[PDB]
Amino acid sequence: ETTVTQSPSFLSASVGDRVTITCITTTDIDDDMNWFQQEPGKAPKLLISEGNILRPGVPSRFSSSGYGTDFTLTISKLQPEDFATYYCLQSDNLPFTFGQGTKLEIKRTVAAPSVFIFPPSDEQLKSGTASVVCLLNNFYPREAKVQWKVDNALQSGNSQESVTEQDSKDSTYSLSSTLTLSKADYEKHKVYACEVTHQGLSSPVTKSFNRGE
Amino acid sequence: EVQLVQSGAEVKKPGESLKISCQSFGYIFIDHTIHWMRQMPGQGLEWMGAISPRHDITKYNEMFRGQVTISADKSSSTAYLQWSSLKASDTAMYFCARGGFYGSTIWFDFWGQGTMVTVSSASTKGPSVFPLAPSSKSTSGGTAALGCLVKDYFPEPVTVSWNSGALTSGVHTFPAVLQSSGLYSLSSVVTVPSSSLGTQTYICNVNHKPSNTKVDKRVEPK
Ligand SMILES: CCCCCCCCCCCCC/C=C/[C@@H](O)[C@@H](N)COP(=O)(O)O
Ligand SMILES: [Ca+2]
Ligand SMILES: [Ca+2]
Ligand SMILES: [Mg+2]
Ligand SMILES: [Mg+2]
Ligand SMILES: [Mg+2]
Ligand SMILES: [Mg+2]
Repeated sequence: ETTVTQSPSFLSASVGDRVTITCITTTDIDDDMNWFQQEPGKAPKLLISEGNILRPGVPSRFSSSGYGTDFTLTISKLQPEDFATYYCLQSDNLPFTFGQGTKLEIKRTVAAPSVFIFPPSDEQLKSGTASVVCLLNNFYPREAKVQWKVDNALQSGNSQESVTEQDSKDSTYSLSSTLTLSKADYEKHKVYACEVTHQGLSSPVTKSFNRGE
Repeated sequence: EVQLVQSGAEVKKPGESLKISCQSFGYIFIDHTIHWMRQMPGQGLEWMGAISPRHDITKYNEMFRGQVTISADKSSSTAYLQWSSLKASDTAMYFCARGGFYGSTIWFDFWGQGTMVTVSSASTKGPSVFPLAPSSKSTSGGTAALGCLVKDYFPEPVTVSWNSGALTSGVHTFPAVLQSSGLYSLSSVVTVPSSSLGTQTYICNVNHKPSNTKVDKRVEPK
């Protein structure tokens, strides 16, 4: 198959900026490059078809170029609705093959997270399991390191994280990290700590509690 | 105008068979081809194959040939994608899209809305809802955080509101994680004035329609 290499995979830009994304193919596909936009939970939308043809109703801030093996898409004057994932597609030969995608994120100022820790509830403890939750609220950029420590022992492979989509109003992210232990393990330890490293913090922030207290 | 309408979400066990569908409206079905795309969770798009209903001709991506069958019914303008034996790794969103023939220059101009397929050994199970109670360890400035842990349910989705939809500001409902059980689990949190806390009642309303589980959980300080 023709391999399609799309770059960059991720790009931050401000509303109003202009950006250019590229796709390179392993075979000469003439002008058969196509561009799609996809928002989370939705089907892709065709923007531009073979021969750099903008589809009817697509804003003229989207344009493309390229012939052979090297292709680009430029979006000018980025609008908030433009911040989505873009995919290129070669339609020269079977099988149809897509680039791996470019996710465009809204750039904003650095914001440190507010950090909160939640001990397991007594109701959950009754059932034989303990979940400890650490919340990082309303931060930017998305990169954040969360470390769990139980009586100073670093927990590895013991936790799962989830991150929200960028907030439509303030362009921040929030993240939860859940540490899961047996009731038995939970009750043989005292200090539960969540340590957060983020570029908006001059040094790491630790939130902790002692079991019981 | 042109609409491609796909069938509803599917939840299946490994080894089971499945046929999903895509029905076309607003154009002549036999004038185009219908193509099937896979999008695995968090991944990009893969072209699986296509059918010309006019000519009863199918084309498959080599990586999918022998795993799936694409077919069409001209009478109802419907295209189908089917597996005879599903695997966990078939868990993905599936899209149909319209195209042309050899020589055509426009591809996937209209898409269905697409169909989620989950394949798991797990069985239907309602969640337990636990409070994430506000305290000092969860009071930043004059801001407190509280929430609900919605643990151990299958399949997706669950919905969460706060105070029957009256509380929307500062709410974050997280995407669920799939546990090694798995059983999914998610948390929903809200930040509120610490002076709340206190005097305002906070209730998370949890709905898991697959198990018909509905829970209203009051979340109280300390
Ligand atoms: C009747 C059989 C139908 C079978 C199912 C349909 C599958 C569609 C197959 C076409 C896939 C090859 C992609 C080629 C597309 C060309 O038409 C354009 N790039 C134009 O060709 P150019 O100008 O670049 O040479
Ligand atoms: Ca061409
Ligand atoms: Ca070509
Ligand atoms: Mg930039
Ligand atoms: Mg510029
Ligand atoms: Mg904005
Ligand atoms: Mg331990």
